[PDB]
Amino acid sequence: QVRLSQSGGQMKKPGESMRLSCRASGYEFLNCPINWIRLAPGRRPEWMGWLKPRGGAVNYARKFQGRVTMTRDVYSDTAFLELRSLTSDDTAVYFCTRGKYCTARDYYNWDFEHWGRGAPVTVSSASTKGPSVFPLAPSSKSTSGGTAALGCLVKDYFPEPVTVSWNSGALTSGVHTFPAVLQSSGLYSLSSVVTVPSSSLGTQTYICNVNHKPSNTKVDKRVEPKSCD
Amino acid sequence: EIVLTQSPATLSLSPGETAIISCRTSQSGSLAWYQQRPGQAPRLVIYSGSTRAAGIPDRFSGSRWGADYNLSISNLESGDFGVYYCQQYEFFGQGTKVQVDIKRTVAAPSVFIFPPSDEQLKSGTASVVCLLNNFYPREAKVQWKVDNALQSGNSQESVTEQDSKDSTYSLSSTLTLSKADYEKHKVYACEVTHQGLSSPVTKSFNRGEC
Ligand SMILES: *[C@@H]1O[C@H](CO)[C@@H](O)[C@H](O)[C@H]1NC(C)=O
Repeated sequence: QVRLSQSGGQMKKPGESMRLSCRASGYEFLNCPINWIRLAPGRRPEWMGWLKPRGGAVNYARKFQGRVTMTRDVYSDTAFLELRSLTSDDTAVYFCTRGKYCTARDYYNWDFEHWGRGAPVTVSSASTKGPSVFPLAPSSKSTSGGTAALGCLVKDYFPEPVTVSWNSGALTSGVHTFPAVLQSSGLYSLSSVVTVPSSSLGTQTYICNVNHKPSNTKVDKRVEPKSCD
Repeated sequence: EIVLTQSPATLSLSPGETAIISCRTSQSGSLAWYQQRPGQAPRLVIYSGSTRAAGIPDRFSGSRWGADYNLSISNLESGDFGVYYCQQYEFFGQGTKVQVDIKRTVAAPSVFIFPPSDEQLKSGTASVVCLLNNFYPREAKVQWKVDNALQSGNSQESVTEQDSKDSTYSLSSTLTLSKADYEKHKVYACEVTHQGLSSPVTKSFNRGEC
Protein backbone atom coordinates (compact mmCIF):
# COMPACT_ATOMS: atom_id res chain seq x y z
CA GLN A 1 0.00 0.00 0.00
CA VAL A 2 1.69 3.11 -1.38
CA ARG A 3 0.81 6.20 0.64
CA LEU A 4 1.75 9.82 1.29
CA SER A 5 1.46 11.34 4.76
CA GLN A 6 1.28 15.12 5.18
CA SER A 7 1.86 17.61 7.99
CA GLY A 8 -1.06 19.73 9.15
CA GLY A 9 -2.48 23.07 8.06
CA GLN A 10 -0.82 26.34 8.97
CA MET A 11 -1.76 29.98 9.52
CA LYS A 12 0.68 32.64 8.30
CA LYS A 13 0.92 36.42 8.08
CA PRO A 14 2.02 38.06 4.83
CA GLY A 15 5.80 38.12 4.45
CA GLU A 16 6.45 34.97 6.48
CA SER A 17 7.67 31.53 5.37
CA MET A 18 6.32 28.01 5.79
CA ARG A 19 7.58 24.44 5.65
CA LEU A 20 5.31 21.54 4.77
CA SER A 21 6.32 17.89 4.91
CA CYS A 22 5.31 14.81 2.97
CA ARG A 23 6.28 11.36 4.22
CA ALA A 24 6.12 8.24 2.09
CA SER A 25 5.48 4.59 2.86
CA GLY A 26 4.75 1.30 1.14
CA TYR A 27 7.40 1.73 -1.54
CA GLU A 28 11.05 2.68 -2.03
CA PHE A 29 11.22 6.44 -1.48
CA LEU A 30 14.25 6.79 -3.79
CA ASN A 31 12.50 5.47 -6.91
CA CYS A 32 10.01 8.21 -7.81
CA PRO A 33 9.89 11.99 -7.96
CA ILE A 34 7.55 13.75 -5.55
CA ASN A 35 5.37 16.65 -6.72
CA TRP A 36 3.75 19.59 -4.95
CA ILE A 37 0.38 20.90 -6.08
CA ARG A 38 -1.74 23.66 -4.51
CA LEU A 39 -5.50 24.00 -4.93
CA ALA A 40 -7.09 27.36 -4.17
CA PRO A 41 -10.89 27.03 -4.02
CA GLY A 42 -12.48 28.31 -7.23
CA ARG A 43 -9.11 28.64 -8.93
CA ARG A 44 -7.02 26.54 -11.31
CA PRO A 45 -4.74 23.98 -9.58
CA GLU A 46 -1.06 24.87 -9.79
CA TRP A 47 1.74 22.35 -10.05
CA MET A 48 4.63 23.95 -8.17
CA GLY A 49 7.41 21.47 -8.94
CA TRP A 50 8.95 18.05 -8.41
CA LEU A 51 11.89 16.73 -6.42
CA LYS A 52 13.87 13.53 -6.93
CA PRO A 53 14.62 11.95 -3.53
CA ARG A 54 17.67 10.26 -5.07
CA GLY A 55 20.02 13.09 -5.96
CA GLY A 56 17.82 15.93 -4.77
CA ALA A 57 17.40 17.21 -8.31
CA VAL A 58 14.58 19.71 -8.43
CA ASN A 59 12.27 21.39 -10.96
CA TYR A 60 10.06 24.38 -10.11
CA ALA A 61 7.31 26.15 -12.04
CA ARG A 62 8.54 29.47 -13.42
CA LYS A 63 6.24 31.52 -11.19
CA PHE A 64 7.70 30.04 -8.02
CA GLN A 65 11.36 30.19 -9.02
CA GLY A 66 13.31 32.16 -6.44
CA ARG A 67 10.73 31.91 -3.69
CA VAL A 68 10.38 28.15 -3.22
CA THR A 69 12.71 25.36 -2.09
CA MET A 70 12.19 21.61 -2.18
CA THR A 71 14.28 19.21 -0.12
CA ARG A 72 14.05 15.68 1.19
CA ASP A 73 15.34 13.68 4.14
CA VAL A 74 16.30 10.16 3.03
CA TYR A 75 16.62 9.11 6.70
CA SER A 76 12.84 9.37 7.03
CA ASP A 77 11.40 9.20 3.51
CA THR A 78 10.22 12.78 3.95
CA ALA A 79 9.99 15.51 1.32
CA PHE A 80 9.78 19.18 2.27
CA LEU A 81 8.21 22.20 0.63
CA GLU A 82 9.28 25.64 1.75
CA LEU A 83 7.66 28.83 0.43
CA ARG A 84 8.91 32.32 1.27
CA SER A 85 7.56 35.90 1.14
CA LEU A 86 3.98 34.69 1.52
CA THR A 87 0.91 36.69 0.51
CA SER A 88 -2.83 36.08 0.50
CA ASP A 89 -2.44 34.67 -3.04
CA ASP A 90 -0.57 31.78 -1.45
CA THR A 91 -3.70 30.73 0.45
CA ALA A 92 -4.65 27.22 -0.65
CA VAL A 93 -4.54 23.53 0.18
CA TYR A 94 -1.06 22.15 -0.49
CA PHE A 95 -0.83 18.53 -1.71
CA CYS A 96 2.10 16.25 -2.46
CA THR A 97 1.64 13.65 -5.20
CA ARG A 98 3.33 10.70 -6.86
CA GLY A 99 3.02 9.20 -10.31
CA LYS A 100 1.29 5.87 -10.93
CA TYR A 101 4.10 3.94 -12.60
CA CYS A 102 7.11 3.51 -10.29
CA THR A 103 9.52 0.60 -10.05
CA ALA A 104 13.20 0.21 -9.18
CA ARG A 105 14.03 0.53 -12.88
CA ASP A 106 11.76 3.26 -14.24
CA TYR A 107 8.80 5.56 -13.51
CA TYR A 108 6.35 8.03 -15.05
CA ASN A 109 5.57 11.23 -13.18
CA TRP A 110 2.39 12.70 -14.61
CA ASP A 111 -0.47 10.33 -13.86
CA PHE A 112 -1.02 11.35 -10.24
CA GLU A 113 -2.33 8.14 -8.69
CA HIS A 114 -1.24 9.07 -5.19
CA TRP A 115 -2.15 12.20 -3.26
CA GLY A 116 -1.55 13.23 0.32
CA ARG A 117 -4.59 14.32 2.30
CA GLY A 118 -3.51 17.94 1.89
CA ALA A 119 -2.31 20.78 4.07
CA PRO A 120 -4.61 23.84 4.21
CA VAL A 121 -2.61 27.07 4.46
CA THR A 122 -4.21 30.47 4.95
CA VAL A 123 -2.16 33.64 4.61
CA SER A 124 -3.89 36.61 6.24
CA SER A 125 -2.80 39.74 8.08
CA ALA A 126 -5.64 39.22 10.54
CA SER A 127 -5.00 37.88 14.03
CA THR A 128 -7.25 35.24 15.57
CA LYS A 129 -10.26 36.94 17.14
CA GLY A 130 -13.28 35.76 19.10
CA PRO A 131 -16.61 36.76 17.51
CA SER A 132 -19.28 39.11 18.81
CA VAL A 133 -22.70 37.49 19.08
CA PHE A 134 -25.78 39.63 18.50
CA PRO A 135 -29.47 38.76 18.89
CA LEU A 136 -31.64 38.70 15.79
CA ALA A 137 -34.85 39.16 17.76
CA PRO A 138 -38.29 38.18 16.41
CA SER A 139 -41.13 40.68 16.10
CA SER A 140 -43.97 41.71 13.80
CA LYS A 141 -41.32 42.14 11.10
CA SER A 142 -40.53 38.44 11.52
CA THR A 143 -43.95 36.98 12.37
CA SER A 144 -45.71 35.61 9.29
CA GLY A 145 -49.17 35.16 10.79
CA GLY A 146 -48.52 31.94 12.68
CA THR A 147 -44.82 31.20 12.20
CA ALA A 148 -41.95 33.42 13.36
CA ALA A 149 -38.19 33.75 12.85
CA LEU A 150 -35.27 34.63 15.10
CA GLY A 151 -31.50 34.14 15.09
CA CYS A 152 -27.97 35.18 15.95
CA LEU A 153 -25.36 37.27 14.16
CA VAL A 154 -21.83 36.01 14.76
CA LYS A 155 -19.70 38.95 13.67
CA ASP A 156 -15.99 39.73 13.29
CA TYR A 157 -14.16 36.51 14.11
CA PHE A 158 -11.03 34.85 12.74
CA PRO A 159 -10.20 32.34 11.60
CA GLU A 160 -12.82 29.81 10.59
CA PRO A 161 -14.66 27.99 11.83
CA VAL A 162 -17.27 28.53 14.52
CA THR A 163 -19.94 26.06 15.55
CA VAL A 164 -23.49 27.15 16.31
CA SER A 165 -26.36 25.27 17.92
CA TRP A 166 -29.68 26.10 19.54
CA ASN A 167 -30.65 25.06 23.06
CA SER A 168 -27.50 22.95 23.33
CA GLY A 169 -28.61 20.93 20.31
CA ALA A 170 -32.12 20.36 21.63
CA LEU A 171 -33.50 22.58 18.87
CA THR A 172 -32.60 21.39 15.37
CA SER A 173 -35.77 21.57 13.30
CA GLY A 174 -36.17 24.65 11.11
CA VAL A 175 -32.64 25.76 11.94
CA HIS A 176 -30.53 27.29 9.17
CA THR A 177 -26.92 28.12 9.96
CA PHE A 178 -25.39 29.96 7.02
CA PRO A 179 -21.93 29.82 5.42
CA ALA A 180 -19.72 32.57 6.82
CA VAL A 181 -18.70 35.45 4.58
CA LEU A 182 -15.35 37.22 4.54
CA GLN A 183 -15.46 40.98 5.17
CA SER A 184 -13.20 43.81 4.03
CA SER A 185 -11.83 43.83 7.57
CA GLY A 186 -10.39 40.39 6.88
CA LEU A 187 -12.70 39.05 9.58
CA TYR A 188 -15.53 36.54 9.17
CA SER A 189 -19.23 36.94 9.91
CA LEU A 190 -22.10 34.47 9.85
CA SER A 191 -25.71 34.16 10.93
CA SER A 192 -27.81 31.31 12.25
CA VAL A 193 -31.58 31.46 12.22
CA VAL A 194 -34.53 29.29 13.14
CA THR A 195 -38.24 29.56 12.42
CA VAL A 196 -40.74 28.67 15.12
CA PRO A 197 -44.44 29.17 15.93
CA SER A 198 -44.96 32.81 16.93
CA SER A 199 -47.24 31.21 19.51
CA SER A 200 -44.20 29.85 21.33
CA LEU A 201 -42.38 33.19 21.68
CA GLY A 202 -44.39 33.88 24.82
CA THR A 203 -43.47 30.64 26.55
CA GLN A 204 -40.51 28.83 24.96
CA THR A 205 -37.02 30.26 25.51
CA TYR A 206 -34.47 30.30 22.68
CA ILE A 207 -30.69 30.35 23.16
CA CYS A 208 -28.01 30.18 20.48
CA ASN A 209 -24.76 28.42 21.35
CA VAL A 210 -21.67 29.77 19.64
CA ASN A 211 -18.25 28.19 20.04
CA HIS A 212 -15.05 29.44 18.43
CA LYS A 213 -12.25 27.03 19.32
CA PRO A 214 -9.35 28.96 17.71
CA SER A 215 -9.83 31.77 20.25
CA ASN A 216 -11.18 29.44 22.92
CA THR A 217 -14.31 31.54 23.42
CA LYS A 218 -17.82 30.22 24.05
CA VAL A 219 -20.94 32.38 24.12
CA ASP A 220 -24.60 31.68 24.89
CA LYS A 221 -26.78 34.61 23.86
CA ARG A 222 -30.46 34.53 24.76
CA VAL A 223 -32.70 35.68 21.93
CA GLU A 224 -36.12 36.97 22.94
CA PRO A 225 -38.81 39.38 21.69
CA LYS A 226 -37.99 43.02 22.41
CA SER A 227 -40.03 44.20 25.39
CA CYS A 228 -42.37 47.06 24.49
CA ASP A 229 -43.87 48.32 27.75
CA GLU B 1 2.63 26.08 -22.02
CA ILE B 2 -0.49 23.95 -22.39
CA VAL B 3 -3.88 25.61 -21.84
CA LEU B 4 -6.79 23.49 -20.67
CA THR B 5 -10.29 24.94 -20.68
CA GLN B 6 -13.14 23.06 -19.04
CA SER B 7 -16.87 23.54 -19.43
CA PRO B 8 -19.25 24.08 -18.06
CA ALA B 9 -18.19 25.87 -14.89
CA THR B 10 -21.03 24.34 -12.88
CA LEU B 11 -23.26 21.33 -13.47
CA SER B 12 -26.41 20.83 -11.35
CA LEU B 13 -27.95 17.36 -11.43
CA SER B 14 -29.88 14.81 -9.41
CA PRO B 15 -28.42 11.40 -8.53
CA GLY B 16 -29.22 8.84 -11.24
CA GLU B 17 -28.73 11.32 -14.06
CA THR B 18 -25.54 11.39 -16.11
CA ALA B 19 -22.88 14.10 -15.95
CA ILE B 20 -20.99 15.19 -19.05
CA ILE B 21 -18.08 17.61 -18.84
CA SER B 22 -15.50 18.77 -21.37
CA CYS B 23 -11.87 19.80 -21.62
CA ARG B 24 -10.32 21.54 -24.59
CA THR B 25 -6.54 21.34 -24.72
CA SER B 26 -3.96 23.33 -26.70
CA GLN B 27 -1.88 20.33 -27.81
CA SER B 28 -1.93 16.56 -28.19
CA GLY B 29 -0.92 14.75 -25.02
CA SER B 30 -1.97 12.30 -22.32
CA LEU B 31 -5.01 13.73 -20.56
CA ALA B 32 -6.23 12.68 -17.13
CA TRP B 33 -9.28 13.56 -15.03
CA TYR B 34 -9.36 14.06 -11.26
CA GLN B 35 -12.30 14.21 -8.87
CA GLN B 36 -12.29 16.28 -5.71
CA ARG B 37 -14.97 15.40 -3.17
CA PRO B 38 -15.78 18.26 -0.79
CA GLY B 39 -12.96 18.72 1.72
CA GLN B 40 -11.17 15.67 0.35
CA ALA B 41 -8.02 15.06 -1.68
CA PRO B 42 -8.37 14.73 -5.45
CA ARG B 43 -8.36 11.17 -6.81
CA LEU B 44 -7.34 9.98 -10.26
CA VAL B 45 -10.38 8.85 -12.24
CA ILE B 46 -9.21 8.43 -15.81
CA TYR B 47 -5.87 8.77 -17.55
CA SER B 48 -4.71 8.83 -21.17
CA GLY B 49 -8.13 10.12 -22.21
CA SER B 50 -10.15 6.97 -21.64
CA THR B 51 -8.37 4.54 -19.31
CA ARG B 52 -10.02 4.04 -15.91
CA ALA B 53 -7.91 4.08 -12.76
CA ALA B 54 -7.96 1.22 -10.24
CA GLY B 55 -11.32 0.81 -8.50
CA ILE B 56 -13.16 3.18 -10.82
CA PRO B 57 -16.60 1.84 -11.91
CA ASP B 58 -17.54 1.69 -15.61
CA ARG B 59 -20.05 4.49 -14.95
CA PHE B 60 -17.07 6.74 -15.62
CA SER B 61 -15.91 6.91 -19.22
CA GLY B 62 -13.85 9.37 -21.20
CA SER B 63 -13.77 9.98 -24.94
CA ARG B 64 -11.78 12.19 -27.27
CA TRP B 65 -12.29 13.95 -30.59
CA GLY B 66 -9.10 15.77 -31.49
CA ALA B 67 -8.40 18.44 -28.89
CA ASP B 68 -11.75 17.92 -27.15
CA TYR B 69 -12.24 15.46 -24.29
CA ASN B 70 -15.48 14.52 -22.55
CA LEU B 71 -15.80 12.88 -19.16
CA SER B 72 -19.16 11.23 -18.58
CA ILE B 73 -20.41 9.87 -15.28
CA SER B 74 -23.50 7.71 -15.68
CA ASN B 75 -25.99 6.99 -12.90
CA LEU B 76 -24.60 9.69 -10.58
CA GLU B 77 -24.13 8.59 -6.96
CA SER B 78 -23.79 10.87 -3.93
CA GLY B 79 -20.05 10.16 -3.95
CA ASP B 80 -19.60 11.38 -7.53
CA PHE B 81 -20.36 15.01 -6.71
CA GLY B 82 -17.52 17.46 -6.25
CA VAL B 83 -15.27 19.30 -8.67
CA TYR B 84 -13.51 17.62 -11.58
CA TYR B 85 -10.21 18.73 -13.12
CA CYS B 86 -8.50 17.73 -16.33
CA GLN B 87 -4.72 17.61 -16.49
CA GLN B 88 -1.91 17.34 -19.02
CA TYR B 89 1.71 17.23 -17.97
CA GLU B 90 2.29 20.19 -15.62
CA PHE B 91 -1.08 21.83 -16.32
CA PHE B 92 -4.68 21.74 -15.06
CA GLY B 93 -8.13 22.89 -16.08
CA GLN B 94 -9.94 25.44 -13.93
CA GLY B 95 -12.39 22.75 -12.84
CA THR B 96 -16.07 21.91 -13.12
CA LYS B 97 -18.24 21.82 -10.01
CA VAL B 98 -20.70 18.94 -10.29
CA GLN B 99 -23.34 19.50 -7.61
CA VAL B 100 -26.65 17.93 -6.61
CA ASP B 101 -29.90 19.72 -7.36
CA ILE B 102 -33.13 17.83 -6.72
CA LYS B 103 -36.27 19.16 -8.40
CA ARG B 104 -39.40 20.07 -6.45
CA THR B 105 -42.36 22.34 -7.11
CA VAL B 106 -41.57 26.05 -6.98
CA ALA B 107 -41.63 27.50 -3.47
CA ALA B 108 -41.59 31.25 -2.84
CA PRO B 109 -39.22 32.58 -0.12
CA SER B 110 -40.47 33.65 3.28
CA VAL B 111 -38.88 37.03 3.92
CA PHE B 112 -37.94 38.36 7.35
CA ILE B 113 -35.95 41.48 8.14
CA PHE B 114 -34.00 42.12 11.33
CA PRO B 115 -32.86 45.55 12.54
CA PRO B 116 -29.48 46.06 14.26
CA SER B 117 -29.35 44.86 17.87
CA ASP B 118 -29.05 47.36 20.69
CA GLU B 119 -25.91 45.47 21.71
CA GLN B 120 -24.29 46.06 18.34
CA LEU B 121 -25.33 49.71 18.27
CA LYS B 122 -23.46 50.43 21.50
CA SER B 123 -20.41 49.97 19.28
CA GLY B 124 -20.10 52.05 16.12
CA THR B 125 -21.54 49.53 13.66
CA ALA B 126 -24.98 48.53 12.41
CA SER B 127 -25.81 45.28 10.65
CA VAL B 128 -29.17 44.77 8.99
CA VAL B 129 -30.11 41.19 8.15
CA CYS B 130 -32.61 39.93 5.59
CA LEU B 131 -33.64 36.27 5.55
CA LEU B 132 -35.10 34.38 2.59
CA ASN B 133 -36.31 31.11 4.06
CA ASN B 134 -37.09 27.78 2.37
CA PHE B 135 -37.42 28.58 -1.35
CA TYR B 136 -36.92 26.79 -4.66
CA PRO B 137 -35.32 27.03 -7.09
CA ARG B 138 -31.99 28.48 -5.90
CA GLU B 139 -31.94 31.57 -8.09
CA ALA B 140 -33.04 34.58 -6.06
CA LYS B 141 -32.25 38.30 -6.11
CA VAL B 142 -31.95 40.52 -3.04
CA GLN B 143 -31.81 44.32 -3.17
CA TRP B 144 -31.37 46.68 -0.24
CA LYS B 145 -33.13 50.06 -0.20
CA VAL B 146 -32.53 52.86 2.29
CA ASP B 147 -35.19 55.57 2.18
CA ASN B 148 -35.97 54.10 -1.26
CA ALA B 149 -32.32 54.62 -2.27
CA LEU B 150 -30.95 51.48 -3.91
CA GLN B 151 -27.93 50.22 -1.97
CA SER B 152 -24.80 48.57 -3.41
CA GLY B 153 -21.29 47.57 -2.37
CA ASN B 154 -22.33 47.37 1.28
CA SER B 155 -24.04 44.01 1.52
CA GLN B 156 -22.93 40.39 1.59
CA GLU B 157 -24.97 37.29 0.95
CA SER B 158 -24.82 33.59 1.75
CA VAL B 159 -26.87 30.57 0.66
CA THR B 160 -27.32 27.20 2.36
CA GLU B 161 -26.94 23.77 0.80
CA GLN B 162 -30.19 22.41 -0.63
CA ASP B 163 -32.17 20.89 2.21
CA SER B 164 -32.00 17.12 2.43
CA LYS B 165 -35.67 16.62 3.32
CA ASP B 166 -37.72 19.37 1.64
CA SER B 167 -35.20 20.31 -1.08
CA THR B 168 -35.40 24.04 -0.34
CA TYR B 169 -32.67 26.66 -0.12
CA SER B 170 -32.31 29.58 2.25
CA LEU B 171 -30.45 32.86 1.80
CA SER B 172 -29.11 35.40 4.28
CA SER B 173 -28.05 38.90 3.25
CA THR B 174 -26.36 41.46 5.50
CA LEU B 175 -26.30 45.21 4.98
CA THR B 176 -23.53 46.81 7.03
CA LEU B 177 -23.39 50.53 7.82
CA SER B 178 -21.60 52.72 10.31
CA LYS B 179 -23.77 53.61 13.29
CA ALA B 180 -23.61 57.22 12.14
CA ASP B 181 -24.91 56.66 8.62
CA TYR B 182 -27.54 54.30 10.00
CA GLU B 183 -28.95 57.11 12.13
CA LYS B 184 -29.17 59.38 9.08
CA HIS B 185 -32.05 57.38 7.61
CA LYS B 186 -35.46 55.98 8.49
CA VAL B 187 -36.64 53.20 6.20
CA TYR B 188 -34.63 50.02 5.72
CA ALA B 189 -36.05 47.67 3.12
CA CYS B 190 -35.14 44.28 1.71
CA GLU B 191 -36.61 43.66 -1.74
CA VAL B 192 -36.79 40.09 -2.99
CA THR B 193 -37.31 38.70 -6.49
CA HIS B 194 -38.06 35.03 -7.14
CA GLN B 195 -39.82 32.73 -9.58
CA GLY B 196 -42.37 31.81 -6.90
CA LEU B 197 -43.32 35.46 -6.52
CA SER B 198 -45.86 37.07 -8.85
CA SER B 199 -43.93 40.28 -8.18
CA PRO B 200 -41.08 41.56 -5.97
CA VAL B 201 -41.68 41.45 -2.21
CA THR B 202 -40.43 44.03 0.29
CA LYS B 203 -39.93 43.70 4.03
CA SER B 204 -39.26 47.03 5.75
CA PHE B 205 -38.81 48.60 9.15
CA ASN B 206 -38.39 52.12 10.50
CA ARG B 207 -35.36 52.96 12.60
CA GLY B 208 -36.04 53.21 16.32
CA GLU B 209 -39.50 51.68 16.33
CA CYS B 210 -40.17 48.96 18.90
C1 LIG C 1 -18.95 16.34 -25.41
O1 LIG C 1 -19.65 16.92 -24.30
C2 LIG C 1 -20.32 18.06 -24.64
C3 LIG C 1 -20.72 18.77 -23.33
O2 LIG C 1 -22.04 18.37 -23.09
C4 LIG C 1 -21.55 17.65 -25.49
O3 LIG C 1 -22.32 18.74 -25.87
C5 LIG C 1 -20.99 17.05 -26.80
O4 LIG C 1 -22.04 16.54 -27.55
C6 LIG C 1 -20.05 15.85 -26.45
N1 LIG C 1 -19.37 15.38 -27.64
C7 LIG C 1 -19.91 14.26 -28.29
C8 LIG C 1 -19.17 13.85 -29.52
O5 LIG C 1 -20.90 13.68 -27.86
